[PDB]
Amino acid sequence: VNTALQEVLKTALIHDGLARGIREAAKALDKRQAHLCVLASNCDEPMYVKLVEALCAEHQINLIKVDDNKKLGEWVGLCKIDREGKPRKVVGCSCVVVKDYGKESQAKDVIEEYFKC
Amino acid sequence: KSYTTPKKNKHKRKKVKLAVLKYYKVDENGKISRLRRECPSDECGAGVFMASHFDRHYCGKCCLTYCF
Repeated sequence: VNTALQEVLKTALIHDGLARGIREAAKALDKRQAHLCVLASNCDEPMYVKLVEALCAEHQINLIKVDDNKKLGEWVGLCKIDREGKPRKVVGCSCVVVKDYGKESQAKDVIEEYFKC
Repeated sequence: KSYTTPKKNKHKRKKVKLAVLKYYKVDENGKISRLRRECPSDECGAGVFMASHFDRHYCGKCCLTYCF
């Protein structure tokens, strides 16, 4: 669920196993070293939505939908300025391709059985 | 120091709007199409791509320039 996504993004942040952005994320997806994929839908996407769905609909690739770019951008740790409470300005990240090495969590297991269901 | 000779400028680099979405072509069917070329070297397996010039195709870092 969303707190499981928050935990796996924090684990990827502290273990540096993450590919933020879109260009190196597409590099990682065409590199075939991918485990999970996320997307914030209903944004200003005239064609990026169909590009990213035809990209993520290849093989072994999962999906998690977020309401806006501002929330997963906070979970990935993109822009952290003035961290004493609320941040100053956080820019939204579109998609995240994540490598998982420290896969020891109950949240990982419940999100994995959410993908498999 | 302002001298009577004209002053040169550093190269400003022109900003492209969503170039990666121009490489992969998405039609109405379940297929993915590659417009420009790919990379054949052992350093970059399938990741980076080549330039679409009018008389050659230039690699990003491997310098495999193939001219027609």
